[PDB]
Amino acid sequence: KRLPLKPVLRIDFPPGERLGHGKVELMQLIAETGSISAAGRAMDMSYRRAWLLVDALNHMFRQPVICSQRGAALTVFGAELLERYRGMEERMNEALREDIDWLEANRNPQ
Amino acid sequence: RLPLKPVLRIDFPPGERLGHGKVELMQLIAETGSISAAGRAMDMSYRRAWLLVDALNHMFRQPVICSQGGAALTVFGAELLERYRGMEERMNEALREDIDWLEANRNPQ
Repeated sequence: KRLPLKPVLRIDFPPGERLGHGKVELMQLIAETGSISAAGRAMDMSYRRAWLLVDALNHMFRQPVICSQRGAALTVFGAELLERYRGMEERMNEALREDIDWLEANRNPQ
Repeated sequence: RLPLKPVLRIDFPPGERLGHGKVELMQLIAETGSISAAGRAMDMSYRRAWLLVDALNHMFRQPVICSQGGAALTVFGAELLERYRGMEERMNEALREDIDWLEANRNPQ
């Protein structure tokens, strides 16, 4: 047995930016641990590199995505962004289902 | 001003992926007729380009690229590439309302 074929989504924010697995995982991990340093640790990166992803997220949109507290959290908007990316993933999977079947039939068994 | 754009990659567990690098490589083989010209276009060594070709020719039940120097897509390969373009369109259409919501919340800057 191996795992199924799986589409993965990223969205380009031209010119400089992206929203994909790395920023979504950070967001999910902030929702779960309440900590930027913990999320960075989980993802095997320095606090600097993690914090720069946070900083990117807080300048990509009209509202902040992550905020401090008494020490981090998703804002109302951040939670909305995360749910909408999850929905996009679901919608993409639905749309590509037949294409995946064709890839799967054509995939080398080994 | 530039538009948000969803991008597709497909995981081939374990360890493999079909995304922008391999698709760009297929598209370049089609346009140039050679692996080496395609590697140069992507700014990678021939060796790296040849390993992408080799990975593609082992992901599926038949080869994607064949020697034509020279190289071309096989009929299956040309269909794979057309299929990925179809998947991109299908994804763009399914995500259209979502991309709009992203555009509306985007930083004016």
